[PDB]
Formats: sequence, C-alpha cells, structure tokens
Amino acid sequence: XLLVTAGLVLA
Amino acid sequence: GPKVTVKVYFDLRIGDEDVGRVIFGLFGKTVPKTVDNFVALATGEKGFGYKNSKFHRVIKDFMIQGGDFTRGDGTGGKSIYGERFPDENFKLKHYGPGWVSMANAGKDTNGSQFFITTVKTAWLDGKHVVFGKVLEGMEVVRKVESTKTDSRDKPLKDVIIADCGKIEVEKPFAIAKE
Repeated sequence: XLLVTAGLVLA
Repeated sequence: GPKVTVKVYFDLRIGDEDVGRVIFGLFGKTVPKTVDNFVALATGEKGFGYKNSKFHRVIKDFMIQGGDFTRGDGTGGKSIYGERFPDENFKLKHYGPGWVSMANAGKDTNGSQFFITTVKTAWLDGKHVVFGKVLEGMEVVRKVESTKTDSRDKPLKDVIIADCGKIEVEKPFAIAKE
C-alpha cells in the first residue's frame, strides 16, 4: 500500500 | 499557521549531478524535541548525521524517504536521544506536498528517518510526527520524486545529501496562512 516504515516495509 | 523557528538546508546530488538546494522550515515551538533531533543530525553536532547519506526509497506521487545514515536501507538510523524515541505529539498533519514527517516502525519508534510528501497524505495523519515543511526547493524535491527506481522503489542513481546545515532564524515567523 502506501506506508513509510523503517524495517518491515508493507503493502 | 505554526511558526518556523529554525531552517535547515540540504544540497542534493542525483548520480553524478549537483541538482540544487532544498531549505526546510521547522516548527520548534510545536514539536521542539523532534525538531532538535533533525537539526542536530543536519549539523553533524553529535558526531553523526545526514551529510553524505542517501534517499533509499522514493515513490512518485507519494513521498521521498531518507535519513538512514547507518545502514542506508531503511532498517538503520538513530536519534540524539538514543536509538529510538517516542512520538512527541500529532498536532500537525500531512497537509499537502512539501511537508516533512518522521518515518517509524509503529508507535514510538522515531530514529533519524524522515520523508517529504509530494502529495497530501491524509492516511498518515496521527501515525507519523510532522515537524517541518519545504520553504524553498520544491522543484528539486520533484526531480528526486521523478528519478527512475527499481522494483523495490530504490533510486537507480544514488540520491545523496552532499551537504547540509542549519540557518538561524532571529524572529520565528508564521507560514502562508489559511
């Protein structure tokens, strides 16, 4: 999807 | 709206090319501790920081993400408060293109990674701490936004923060207002 994470990038 | 209390500049390079300067205005009265962290990493004060690090993830019509100066891949970075620090507050939102916010791995996991939105991203409101906005240089943000990326959204040419530093503000001023 459209997230902004650090370590587990998701959809 | 909120008042700019400090400015930070980044000089960016895309591959072998000096592409320009981006100037951020930071809202130190709204989120003082998240602003102090970002400014300290831009000056390299505590011996580590953003100079010479890369933007590892850019997605057109969304945002460009950077700040991982230890691993360079999205899993690293650290703050001046320790490896991670808590969410300060969610007073500001991702109002439109050009707002700067903290990337994280869920609640209270801020380190040094940040992103600059290139569109309004209302679905991130309340989950990511917004602390500044681009005052000058939105056109060089759009050049990084348009670089070719591989299928993991990593730029094929390295986007580097070649130099960065703080610009003092003698009188805090409000942004253009409505």
